[PDB]
Amino acid sequence: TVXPVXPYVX
Amino acid sequence: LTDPIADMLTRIRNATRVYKESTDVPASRFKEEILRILAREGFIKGYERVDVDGKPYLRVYLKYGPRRQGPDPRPEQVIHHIRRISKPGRRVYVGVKEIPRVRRGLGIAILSTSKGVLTDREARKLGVGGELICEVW
Amino acid sequence: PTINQLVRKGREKVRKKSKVPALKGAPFRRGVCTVVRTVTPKKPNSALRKVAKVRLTSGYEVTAYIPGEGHNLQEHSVVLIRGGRVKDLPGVRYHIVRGVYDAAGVKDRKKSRSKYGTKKPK
RNA sequence: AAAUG
RNA sequence: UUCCCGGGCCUUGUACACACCGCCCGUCACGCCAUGGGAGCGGGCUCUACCCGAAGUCGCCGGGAGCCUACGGGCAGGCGCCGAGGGUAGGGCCCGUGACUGGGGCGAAGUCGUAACAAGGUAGCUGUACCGGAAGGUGCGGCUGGAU
RNA sequence: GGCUAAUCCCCCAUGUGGACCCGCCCCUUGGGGUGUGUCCAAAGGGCUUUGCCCGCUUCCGGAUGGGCCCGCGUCCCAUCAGCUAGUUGGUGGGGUAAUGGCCCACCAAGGCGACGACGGGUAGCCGGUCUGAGAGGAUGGCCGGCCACAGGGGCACUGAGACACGGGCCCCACUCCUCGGGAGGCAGCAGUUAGGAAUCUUCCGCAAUGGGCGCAAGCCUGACGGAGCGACGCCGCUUGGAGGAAGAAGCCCUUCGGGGUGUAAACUCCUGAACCCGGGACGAAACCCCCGACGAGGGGACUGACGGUACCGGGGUAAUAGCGCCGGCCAACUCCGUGCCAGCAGCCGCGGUAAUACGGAGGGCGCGAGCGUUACCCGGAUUCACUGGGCGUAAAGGGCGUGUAGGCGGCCUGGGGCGUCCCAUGUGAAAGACCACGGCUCAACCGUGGGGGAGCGUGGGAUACGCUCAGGCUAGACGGUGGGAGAGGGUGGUGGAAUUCCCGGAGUAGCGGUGAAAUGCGCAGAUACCGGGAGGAACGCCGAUGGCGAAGGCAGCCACCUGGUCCACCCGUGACGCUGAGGCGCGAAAGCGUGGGGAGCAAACCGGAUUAGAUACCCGGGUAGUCCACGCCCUAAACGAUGCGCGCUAGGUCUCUGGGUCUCCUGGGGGCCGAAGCUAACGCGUUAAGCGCGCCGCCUGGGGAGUACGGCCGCAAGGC
Ligand SMILES: [Mg+2]
Ligand SMILES: [Mg+2]
Ligand SMILES: [Mg+2]
Ligand SMILES: [Mg+2]
Ligand SMILES: [Mg+2]
Ligand SMILES: [Mg+2]
Ligand SMILES: [Mg+2]
Ligand SMILES: [Mg+2]
Ligand SMILES: [Mg+2]
Ligand SMILES: [Mg+2]
Ligand SMILES: [Mg+2]
Ligand SMILES: [Mg+2]
Ligand SMILES: [Mg+2]
Ligand SMILES: [Mg+2]
Ligand SMILES: [Mg+2]
Ligand SMILES: [Mg+2]
Ligand SMILES: [Mg+2]
Ligand SMILES: [Mg+2]
Ligand SMILES: [Mg+2]
Ligand SMILES: [Mg+2]
Ligand SMILES: [Mg+2]
Ligand SMILES: [Mg+2]
Ligand SMILES: [Mg+2]
Ligand SMILES: [Mg+2]
Ligand SMILES: [Mg+2]
Ligand SMILES: [Mg+2]
Ligand SMILES: [Mg+2]
Ligand SMILES: [Mg+2]
Ligand SMILES: [Mg+2]
Ligand SMILES: [Mg+2]
Ligand SMILES: [Mg+2]
Ligand SMILES: [Mg+2]
Ligand SMILES: [Mg+2]
Ligand SMILES: [Mg+2]
Ligand SMILES: [Mg+2]
Ligand SMILES: [Mg+2]
Ligand SMILES: [Mg+2]
Ligand SMILES: [Mg+2]
Ligand SMILES: [Mg+2]
Ligand SMILES: [Mg+2]
Ligand SMILES: [Mg+2]
Ligand SMILES: [Mg+2]
Ligand SMILES: [Mg+2]
Ligand SMILES: [Mg+2]
Ligand SMILES: [Mg+2]
Ligand SMILES: [Mg+2]
Ligand SMILES: [Mg+2]
Ligand SMILES: [Mg+2]
Ligand SMILES: [Mg+2]
Ligand SMILES: [Mg+2]
Ligand SMILES: [Mg+2]
Ligand SMILES: [Mg+2]
Ligand SMILES: [Mg+2]
Ligand SMILES: [Mg+2]
Ligand SMILES: [Mg+2]
Ligand SMILES: [Mg+2]
Ligand SMILES: [Mg+2]
Ligand SMILES: [Mg+2]
Ligand SMILES: [Mg+2]
Ligand SMILES: [Mg+2]
Ligand SMILES: [Mg+2]
Ligand SMILES: [Mg+2]
Ligand SMILES: [Mg+2]
Ligand SMILES: [Mg+2]
Ligand SMILES: [Mg+2]
Ligand SMILES: [Mg+2]
Ligand SMILES: [Mg+2]
Ligand SMILES: [Mg+2]
Ligand SMILES: [Mg+2]
Ligand SMILES: [Mg+2]
Ligand SMILES: [Mg+2]
Ligand SMILES: [Mg+2]
Ligand SMILES: [Mg+2]
Ligand SMILES: [Mg+2]
Ligand SMILES: [Mg+2]
Ligand SMILES: [Mg+2]
Ligand SMILES: [Mg+2]
Ligand SMILES: [Mg+2]
Ligand SMILES: [Mg+2]
Ligand SMILES: [Mg+2]
Ligand SMILES: [Mg+2]
Ligand SMILES: [Mg+2]
Ligand SMILES: [Mg+2]
Ligand SMILES: [Mg+2]
Ligand SMILES: [Mg+2]
Ligand SMILES: [Mg+2]
Ligand SMILES: [Mg+2]
Ligand SMILES: [Mg+2]
Ligand SMILES: [Mg+2]
Ligand SMILES: [Mg+2]
Ligand SMILES: [Mg+2]
Ligand SMILES: [Mg+2]
Ligand SMILES: [Mg+2]
Ligand SMILES: [Mg+2]
Ligand SMILES: [Mg+2]
Ligand SMILES: [Mg+2]
Ligand SMILES: [Mg+2]
Ligand SMILES: [Mg+2]
Ligand SMILES: [Mg+2]
Ligand SMILES: [Mg+2]
Ligand SMILES: [Mg+2]
Ligand SMILES: [Mg+2]
Ligand SMILES: [Mg+2]
Ligand SMILES: [Mg+2]
Ligand SMILES: [Mg+2]
Ligand SMILES: [Mg+2]
Ligand SMILES: [Mg+2]
Ligand SMILES: [Mg+2]
Ligand SMILES: [Mg+2]
Ligand SMILES: [Mg+2]
Ligand SMILES: [Mg+2]
Ligand SMILES: [Mg+2]
Ligand SMILES: [Mg+2]
Ligand SMILES: [Mg+2]
Ligand SMILES: [Mg+2]
Ligand SMILES: [Mg+2]
Ligand SMILES: [Mg+2]
Ligand SMILES: [Mg+2]
Ligand SMILES: [Mg+2]
Ligand SMILES: [Mg+2]
Ligand SMILES: [Mg+2]
Ligand SMILES: [Mg+2]
Ligand SMILES: [Mg+2]
Ligand SMILES: [Mg+2]
Ligand SMILES: [Mg+2]
Ligand SMILES: [Mg+2]
Ligand SMILES: [Mg+2]
Ligand SMILES: [Mg+2]
Ligand SMILES: [Mg+2]
Ligand SMILES: [Mg+2]
Ligand SMILES: [Mg+2]
Ligand SMILES: [Mg+2]
Repeated sequence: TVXPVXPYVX
Repeated sequence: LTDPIADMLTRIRNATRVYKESTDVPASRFKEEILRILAREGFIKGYERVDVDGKPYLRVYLKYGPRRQGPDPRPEQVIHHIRRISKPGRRVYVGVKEIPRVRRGLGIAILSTSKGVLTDREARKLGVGGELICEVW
Repeated sequence: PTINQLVRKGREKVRKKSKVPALKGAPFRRGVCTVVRTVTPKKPNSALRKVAKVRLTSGYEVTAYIPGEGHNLQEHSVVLIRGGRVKDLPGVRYHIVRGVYDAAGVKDRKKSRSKYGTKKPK
């Protein structure tokens, strides 16, 4: 879920 | 032969469609009671007990309408429709309030009751229900 | 079938297969765009239609359509989606709800602007 | 005998 | 009037109707999607045997020994069965995930041939078997949903 | 460590009664009543005070709230088919209020399951709610009934009652407070936080209703009664009403004449939502006090959170409109921009320069404090079909038998009354629903009556049909006697024709083969011909549109064993039947195992031609196999693409096999054309695909795919 860097994980 | 009653009804239905004067069915007192209603309500002229090769039958005298004009002279029927309701596969019983109206009164519904074989009209009067044998019009 | 067979086996109730699987019961569902690109549709159409690969709150990732003319959607844009597919673009089984989260309304839109999330103009 | 649009 | 090109009428087959310059099949290359398999890896539930075992009721004891008395008794206290759970070991089902792998679907103005639909140019279809880049071919038997 | 009260605790007494053992009467599960032995009660406090009031004690009945047990009902998966040691039952006992394997010791070996045990998935269930012509489907939030849980688990204590949300213990996880550990349990009412697409005020009051305790004033009450936020839903109301040009401007269209918005506006008069001012509740008469008696009855008083609210009066301002759609379904049409771009999209489909389908605009349609979208339920869907569908070719008859269970079953007489049917009676709470009345200005919302039904208990009644027991019957069925046709099946034997090889003889220049050829064979003597041998496989004519078999399928001839079947006579049995999930057997070809056998033929395979190629079609070779025995496999265009039995509905013609009187009539098979009828049509039609009943199997859009997983089977291939 981790994205290149966003305090949004999903 | 699994159902004697359906047989009859159909012997009849089969007979009228070629406009046979009569047709015989194997004899039974219960078939008679049903036959009784068929004539008294005017679906037939009537019936008489007979014998074929020592075998009791009920000969049934068929009834039809006036010859017709047009490219097809074939007359209308007295019995347009006769078909089983209650069957050996599915037994069908009604209580008095559930007894149906055939073709809005125009036709009858025969049913076996503890007060005998009666019509729909006849049952509701006598106030009883039973095995809904068939419907005719 | 005979009445008896019906007593034995019975009639079999049909079931309904939802056409909106990722939604997991809900009316709408929140998410973020991982990919934002254009996809050409299947015959007999030609276009560059607007889509987003979107990551669901249910830890799902669906391909979703971007309605309107033009958009403010990019990678990392938080977005809201709704059901209904786009026939010409296979795999896109959901629509982006414009005018919610980082999904802008359509600039200059005057007709049916509730569907395209545009506030009433001057 | 003898292919394809 | 056999042949080639065009045409008229009758009939017959058709999966053609953008009407044979029609239709259409499988591999192979590319892209996307979902699924199976996979040395395994991670979780959930669950079952069996055994070890330890709290509180607590029940049962035994209450004596080298305390307290109470209403002492042929009671209470504390000591033992025991069961017991939440913990632990060791081995099973059963479900889910997720996995280098790689299998075919599948879609995409398309790609590559190869042209198997099928007209007797489709070797009638087709079939179960099976063997072979072949691919459609497919061939054997054996069956079907007509074929021959005109 | 010690003092002391009571409705606290204990003993003695008393005994209406009750408890217990035993005997006996009534009863009939442990229900009553006796007799004897023995065992059990208690608590006092108040005022005004030779009396009433609240308390206590044993027993008996009522009433209300329960516990336990039973019948029937209650989701998906059989790709879950077997499950069970306290398991099932007996004995004795423990335990409770009480029955019970609830618990214990022992004894016996039982209990459950295709009517679906066991296992897995999912769910609190009902009144009801939603949809639907109904049948049915879906659902169980709010209100009412029951159950379950109170962080996760176990436990018991006190008690009428709990194994107890804001009681107790103990283990765990987690957090908290500052070394011994003490501490917590909002799934109460608000509130925070996290999750989410999303879900309310840390509000007011005990005034009412209602609960606990109290002789009673009253205390407590986040139950509750109100208020707060949110168009979340339904319901009611507004942004005006009458007048106002052949018709402002502006914009949109235009045939350049005009047409449109549109009486719409502007403008006139009339009204007067909001707002101001005043008055202002119903909900509240009880408990209490008073006379009588602290009863009956009559009279006093008290108190309202919402609230200065509703409502009623005086005034009083023209005072918010937005949303969807306008290709067809589907109500609403025209300019411009764009040019398979931008975009629309529920489906069919729009966009490639003149788009009613994209974006704006004018205009139009539709609803309106809403309009739309998304999600889900029922509907339309007679598309799981009970109501109310189907299976020759559209999806669908099982490859064929045989048969277990089950489902169904001729004629007649009677017994029972089980299904079935009628009547009474009980139940079917309340709310909801339905009709009528009525209350808030209607309504939404709310009262009061009326109508009930299914379903189950009970009592009576009926007996045609189904059932059951009982008695008979001969039409179904099955036997007896005599007779028939047939490639039906198994074993063995055996006859000719042909192909091939081998020996012999005779003979010579080619034979073979194709579209034409070539490969191949041939002076090492082929082909063509004659004689003789060997061996395998298939049986020409008869032969048919024929015959037989359940299907697969069966063909020279003989004999032996053996099945099905038709006829006649009308002798025997007396419904002994039809169908048939599972089960069992049979099942072409190809294929597999072990031995045989191997002439012809022939996958693979080699070669010769054709062809761009030719892993084919054609030609010359050729191995498995084709054959036999035994054992497997279990497929199919295993087709009539038509399950089986029965009854019923013109005939015409051909044929096979019987019996008769022999023109012909009658049976049983096989075809054709056709009555009625069926059919989407083609076609079917006494060999139904017609009209009907019984039972079974099967279908539910195409692809994925008869694929995967599981399971069973198999040597494998592979099958279900
Ligand atoms: Mg297009
Ligand atoms: Mg709109
Ligand atoms: Mg090509
Ligand atoms: Mg071509
Ligand atoms: Mg020509
Ligand atoms: Mg001519
Ligand atoms: Mg022609
Ligand atoms: Mg045609
Ligand atoms: Mg994969
Ligand atoms: Mg996988
Ligand atoms: Mg151990
Ligand atoms: Mg232990
Ligand atoms: Mg002692
Ligand atoms: Mg244990
Ligand atoms: Mg354990
Ligand atoms: Mg532990
Ligand atoms: Mg997995
Ligand atoms: Mg795995
Ligand atoms: Mg071809
Ligand atoms: Mg071919
Ligand atoms: Mg060819
Ligand atoms: Mg061909
Ligand atoms: Mg063909
Ligand atoms: Mg083949
Ligand atoms: Mg190659
Ligand atoms: Mg080949
Ligand atoms: Mg063949
Ligand atoms: Mg054809
Ligand atoms: Mg004292
Ligand atoms: Mg005493
Ligand atoms: Mg035991
Ligand atoms: Mg006992
Ligand atoms: Mg007992
Ligand atoms: Mg037990
Ligand atoms: Mg034992
Ligand atoms: Mg649940
Ligand atoms: Mg319906
Ligand atoms: Mg339905
Ligand atoms: Mg409820
Ligand atoms: Mg709900
Ligand atoms: Mg509820
Ligand atoms: Mg607990
Ligand atoms: Mg909690
Ligand atoms: Mg706890
Ligand atoms: Mg618990
Ligand atoms: Mg409880
Ligand atoms: Mg409690
Ligand atoms: Mg507790
Ligand atoms: Mg609490
Ligand atoms: Mg707290
Ligand atoms: Mg709370
Ligand atoms: Mg809150
Ligand atoms: Mg959030
Ligand atoms: Mg509230
Ligand atoms: Mg109160
Ligand atoms: Mg009260
Ligand atoms: Mg409060
Ligand atoms: Mg409102
Ligand atoms: Mg006006
Ligand atoms: Mg004018
Ligand atoms: Mg005008
Ligand atoms: Mg104007
Ligand atoms: Mg004008
Ligand atoms: Mg009042
Ligand atoms: Mg007085
Ligand atoms: Mg005022
Ligand atoms: Mg006023
Ligand atoms: Mg105005
Ligand atoms: Mg609309
Ligand atoms: Mg409409
Ligand atoms: Mg229209
Ligand atoms: Mg195009
Ligand atoms: Mg453009
Ligand atoms: Mg639009
Ligand atoms: Mg179309
Ligand atoms: Mg055009
Ligand atoms: Mg245009
Ligand atoms: Mg438009
Ligand atoms: Mg449109
Ligand atoms: Mg309204
Ligand atoms: Mg639907
Ligand atoms: Mg039906
Ligand atoms: Mg159908
Ligand atoms: Mg069949
Ligand atoms: Mg079939
Ligand atoms: Mg039977
Ligand atoms: Mg029976
Ligand atoms: Mg009968
Ligand atoms: Mg009865
Ligand atoms: Mg009611
Ligand atoms: Mg009224
Ligand atoms: Mg009422
Ligand atoms: Mg009898
Ligand atoms: Mg005989
Ligand atoms: Mg040879
Ligand atoms: Mg020689
Ligand atoms: Mg020589
Ligand atoms: Mg014989
Ligand atoms: Mg006789
Ligand atoms: Mg007799
Ligand atoms: Mg049978
Ligand atoms: Mg076989
Ligand atoms: Mg074979
Ligand atoms: Mg094989
Ligand atoms: Mg092999
Ligand atoms: Mg072999
Ligand atoms: Mg061999
Ligand atoms: Mg070759
Ligand atoms: Mg070749
Ligand atoms: Mg050859
Ligand atoms: Mg050869
Ligand atoms: Mg050979
Ligand atoms: Mg055939
Ligand atoms: Mg078919
Ligand atoms: Mg069968
Ligand atoms: Mg036959
Ligand atoms: Mg015949
Ligand atoms: Mg005949
Ligand atoms: Mg015919
Ligand atoms: Mg006709
Ligand atoms: Mg005929
Ligand atoms: Mg005939
Ligand atoms: Mg049909
Ligand atoms: Mg369907
Ligand atoms: Mg599908
Ligand atoms: Mg499908
Ligand atoms: Mg297969
Ligand atoms: Mg398979
Ligand atoms: Mg498998
Ligand atoms: Mg093998
Ligand atoms: Mg089979
Ligand atoms: Mg099959």
